[PDB]
Amino acid sequence: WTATSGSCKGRCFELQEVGPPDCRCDNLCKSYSSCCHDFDELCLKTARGWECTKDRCGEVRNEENACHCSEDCLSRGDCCTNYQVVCKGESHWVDDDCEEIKVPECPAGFVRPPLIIFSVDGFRASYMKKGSKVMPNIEKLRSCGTHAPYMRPVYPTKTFPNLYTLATGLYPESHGIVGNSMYDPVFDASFHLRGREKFNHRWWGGQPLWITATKQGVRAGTFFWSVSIPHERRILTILQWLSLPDNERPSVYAFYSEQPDFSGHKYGPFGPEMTNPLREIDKTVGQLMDGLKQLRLHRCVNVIFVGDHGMEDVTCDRTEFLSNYLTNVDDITLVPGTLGRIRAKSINNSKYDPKTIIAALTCKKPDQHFKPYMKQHLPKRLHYANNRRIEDIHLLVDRRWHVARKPLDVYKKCFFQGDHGFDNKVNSMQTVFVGYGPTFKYRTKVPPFENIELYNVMCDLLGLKPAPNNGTHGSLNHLLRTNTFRPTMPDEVSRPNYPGIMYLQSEFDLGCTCDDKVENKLEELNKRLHTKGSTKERHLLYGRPAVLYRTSYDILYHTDFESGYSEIFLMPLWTSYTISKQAEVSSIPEHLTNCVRPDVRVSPGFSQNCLAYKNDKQMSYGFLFPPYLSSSPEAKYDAFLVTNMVPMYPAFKRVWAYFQRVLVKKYASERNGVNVISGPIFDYNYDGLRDTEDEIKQYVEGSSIPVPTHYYSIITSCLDFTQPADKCDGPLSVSSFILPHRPDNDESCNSSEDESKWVEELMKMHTARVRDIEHLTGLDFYRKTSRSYSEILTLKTYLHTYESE
Ligand SMILES: *[C@@H]1O[C@H](CO)[C@@H](O[C@@H]2O[C@H](CO)[C@@H](O[C@@H]3O[C@H](CO[C@H]4O[C@H](CO)[C@@H](O)[C@H](O[C@H]5O[C@H](CO)[C@@H](O)[C@H](O)[C@@H]5O[C@H]5O[C@H](CO)[C@@H](O)[C@H](O)[C@@H]5O)[C@@H]4O)[C@@H](O)[C@H](O[C@H]4O[C@H](CO)[C@@H](O)[C@H](O)[C@@H]4O[C@H]4O[C@H](CO)[C@@H](O)[C@H](O)[C@@H]4O)[C@@H]3O)[C@H](O)[C@H]2NC(C)=O)[C@H](O)[C@H]1NC(C)=O
Ligand SMILES: Cc1nnn(Cc2cc(C(F)(F)F)ccc2CCC(=O)N2CCC(S(=O)(=O)c3ccc(S(N)(=O)=O)cc3F)CC2)n1
Ligand SMILES: [Ca+2]
Ligand SMILES: [K+]
Ligand code: NA
Ligand SMILES: [Zn+2]
Repeated sequence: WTATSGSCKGRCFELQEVGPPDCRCDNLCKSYSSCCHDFDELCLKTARGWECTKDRCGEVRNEENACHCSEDCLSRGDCCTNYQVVCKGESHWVDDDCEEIKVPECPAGFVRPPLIIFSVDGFRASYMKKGSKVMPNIEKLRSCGTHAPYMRPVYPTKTFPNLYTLATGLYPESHGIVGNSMYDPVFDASFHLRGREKFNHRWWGGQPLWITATKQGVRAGTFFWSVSIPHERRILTILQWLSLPDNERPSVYAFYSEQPDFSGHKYGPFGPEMTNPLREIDKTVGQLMDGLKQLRLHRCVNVIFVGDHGMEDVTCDRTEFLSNYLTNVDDITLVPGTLGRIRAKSINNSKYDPKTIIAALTCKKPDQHFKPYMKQHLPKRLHYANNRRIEDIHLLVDRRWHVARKPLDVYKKCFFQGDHGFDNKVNSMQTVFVGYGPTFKYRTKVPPFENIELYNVMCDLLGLKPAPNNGTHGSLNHLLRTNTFRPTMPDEVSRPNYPGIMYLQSEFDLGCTCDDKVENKLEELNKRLHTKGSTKERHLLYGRPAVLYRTSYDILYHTDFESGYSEIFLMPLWTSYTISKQAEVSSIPEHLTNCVRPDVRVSPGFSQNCLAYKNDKQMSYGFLFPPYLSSSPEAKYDAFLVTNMVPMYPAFKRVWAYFQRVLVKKYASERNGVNVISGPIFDYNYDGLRDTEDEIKQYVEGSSIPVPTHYYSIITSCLDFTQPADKCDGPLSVSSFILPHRPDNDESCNSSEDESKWVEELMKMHTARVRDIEHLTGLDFYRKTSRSYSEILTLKTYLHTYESE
């Protein structure tokens, strides 16, 4: 109930939202059909348009007017944004040659520079280039401020998950808003774009920026706007609040535009009709900048211009239908469109089996424009599994395509020419970021970065402590003039043992054979030092990784590689080695094919054994340091140590071998040496975090050898490729992957062909940031470099996407 007979006199766009049944006057009141009778008259004034004209100068204040040209207006805060241009001989902000803003130039009474966040739905990153002639104010911001060529959204690339990620620094699995549509099985509640359930606070986790400020004594303007409040009014309100007294005036503000998203759905991202909506958005930016200039705040306030996702060409005729794959199509519910989520239509139906459904959806047509996944098998970079609102079955759809349940759904709900929601690495989904103001750099380009990082920077700009989040705080210090956050490296929890030779060959009862009994004081000392770490400086370029949990491990030195061996997990947590540009691949010799040698530094009881691999008909093994790349035939024996052995399904061995035997050498040629650090990952509960001993769901038949869910590699080299990896003076260059450790290759539709026609494509799909790998392993890399720690953090968050420019 709304007893809508209160008034809105003196309450227009109130910041404290009042309780039912008192009628409201806030910027969300319309949305909830709850405004006071008089809200349109008193708060949605439109008389005389939005611009002063010569005749209006010095007029008599008339309260019915939308915005004022009377003399008194500036103090009251309610001038038309163009008043001084028209009435007082001044220039538009856009026509002034831009000047460095070395310090905040604010009125007295201002305790910090305020932040204004100007967010625009569906503002594709290529619009900054392709629409620059029609967008002069945004063009000024970008070139005079700090800007990235693009900003990476989160998956799925939809409006709600992305705006709430910007607000929280959380992945959608962690903040709760995993779609524009959602079913929560715990509540038995659905969440939709239309309707009222999206207003319940039980959907919205984390701590968004506005609460973070409020909780820490910093006042926030309300971020949300009802769709019917025109843009010119939203701007006027923000300029009004900025004119408020020091103890009431908010320090943070948000503007939202529904364009260009709304039109690009109708006409496609580059439709000829899209020029006008870009013209309007720019003009809205110009009004704001002229307004701030009038209040002498244009060189005080930090402005952020950011989008939520981009936009792709998609039409009705490019729709895949589950009805052409499944006989049983009426027993499933599908969340459709540019992604696919499948659950049982009725949970009473016990015949429902996701495994059978995935099978019926797996490489059935030659050019299939979607791929089905158990959510735990989705690329770990999407971070889209750990939430009960994400259905066990997922369809990643090809860019440009839709999935629907049946034809009737597409022609009984062609209209749309553009859509979004695809994989967050697709170019057409990339969006924008510009920062402008005293706390941001001048005329600076920054590399591409993820929107999960912004929450922290917005806290840094307002002097707030961030709530815990998925940002890596300090990875974006290179955007800022000052207020940088200066983090320290996490302290190492477990320190490594360095075991020597303590065990005799005959103590080991492994079932492991090896034809190695092939016997001097030059070479006997030579290889002891190798076993003491004389080549570590060759293979451990950036320090050893710190283990940030409590565990028991040993550092093992060898000629060609170094490893940190886990006594709890009976295999390495990490293995480091350097291949130079000049290096050679050799075969495995025949005397060694199925050879495994005991490691005399590591007890039998902390070692794997070949008999378990023999007895496990499903499982086989591989090596982390590839025997293929050993330096010399004496050194190749070291690669066959039981402590370099890991469990590998045969299916995945085709992948591993291809990477180990072909790709590493290629990268070493292309990049002028590479450092490589590889290991296993265990994420049986798909939280993207390192599993403990007791979360491991699978061991090799009849042993304590745990089975990885994935395998990672971090490939590092010099950014200036003229210097080789082992001798690099400047910034570094990295690419990493987290490959799923799967018993078949159903994920790769060309997998019956030669590995050169599919493996490199699989790796690309499972590209990763070093920081993803850190969370999953409980390690911290790049501890000892000449580089600054903020530059290392930036490097750690980097993702190699394999998309063209
Ligand atoms: C991305 O960044 C985020 C932000 O930090 C990371 O997420 C965190 O991960 C932490 C570790 O997994 C997790 O810490 C846990 O907190 C539990 C209490 O949580 C409540 O309070 C916090 C703080 O205010 C709040 O933020 C939480 O909000 C979650 O839940 C609500 C549901 O109402 C959602 O609205 C909200 O979106 C959020 O959901 C998300 O997180 C939860 C996990 O907490 C997921 O389940 C959801 O799917 C979703 O992703 C909560 O309201 C606390 O219970 C945990 O402690 C258990 O385990 C420890 C082991 O050390 C043990 O000591 C405790 O006793 C306890 O176990 C007991 O309870 C168990 C269940 O009954 C039982 O199994 C045991 O036997 C015991 O009885 C734990 O400390 C933290 O909450 C989340 N935060 C968020 C916001 O998600 C995320 O990891 C980052 N991602 C990456 C890749 O790095
Ligand atoms: C979604 C979402 N998540 N966070 N935002 C705010 C936002 C953030 C950031 C930015 F960039 F800074 F983070 C910038 C800008 C915004 C404003 C977004 C906006 O104005 N709209 C239109 C109205 C819809 S709504 O009507 O569906 C709606 C949803 C939730 C809530 S609640 N329960 O949390 O109060 C009430 C509500 F009215 C949401 C999108 N929107
Ligand atoms: Ca885990
Ligand atoms: K086997
Ligand atoms: Na296949
Ligand atoms: Zn949209």
